[PDB]
Amino acid sequence: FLDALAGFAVTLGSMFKKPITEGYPEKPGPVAPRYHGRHQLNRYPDGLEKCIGCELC
Amino acid sequence: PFQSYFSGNTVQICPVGALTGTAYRFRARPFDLVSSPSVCEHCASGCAQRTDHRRGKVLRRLAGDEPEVNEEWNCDKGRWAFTYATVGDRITTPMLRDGGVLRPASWSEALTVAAAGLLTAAGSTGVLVGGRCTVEDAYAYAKFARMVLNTNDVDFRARPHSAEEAEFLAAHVAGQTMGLRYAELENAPTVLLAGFEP
Ligand code: SF4
Ligand code: SF4
Repeated sequence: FLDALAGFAVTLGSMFKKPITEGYPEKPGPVAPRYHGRHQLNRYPDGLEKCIGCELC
Repeated sequence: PFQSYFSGNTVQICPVGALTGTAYRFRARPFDLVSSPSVCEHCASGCAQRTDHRRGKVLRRLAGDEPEVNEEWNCDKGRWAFTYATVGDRITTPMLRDGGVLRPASWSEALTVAAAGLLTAAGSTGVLVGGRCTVEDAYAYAKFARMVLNTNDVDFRARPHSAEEAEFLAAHVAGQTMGLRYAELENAPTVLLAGFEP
């Protein structure tokens, strides 16, 4: 039964496919838009800080 | 201006942020306060209090709740007179006198010098205890004087006083605890104030 050798097909086939690795750091992969990265304190359009220091955060 | 000595209580009695303490303003929120029961150290009322401090600095002292002592009230002194320890004049390390100048010294050196000086003083030593010390601290001063310095020269009266006062305190105050209580002042038909301004 060639089925028992199916694995050899998987690895060999994947040899000829383009590697799926993301090219970090030179070509970093795309993080999700909603990703929870660094916190940031934002300003109003006139430049005033938004943070009112309520300490709720 | 609102001139009451108890004005701070109005800040603690307001159910909203209408009345606020200018000192505590924007200093902290409840979650980051370390809050501990306390007793005011200022006068003899001994009010129960709640000391709230943030990052190691006392921000406020609320009235607490002791129905038998102060109920839920303070005077402004107890509520706000807590910054004395952080005005920058605090002694942070033991100090020694050398060449007429007072300079920092290690605890070991300071203890050794003090012990040598006190031993060389034999029984000719006086101990001024002051009124700030707690009961345990006062007991420590008395025990140190009467065991280590072997002297009876202990006096907490850092104020005007008299030998008559010492005799009166020994006869009628010392050992006679809880003879009169706040609950009884509240009910006494007559109260005679002598040399006392409540
Ligand atoms: S929660 Fe309050 S203190 Fe924290 S960032 Fe927002 S406005 Fe500033
Ligand atoms: S809160 Fe005011 S009245 Fe009460 S013990 Fe302190 S100083 Fe005295």
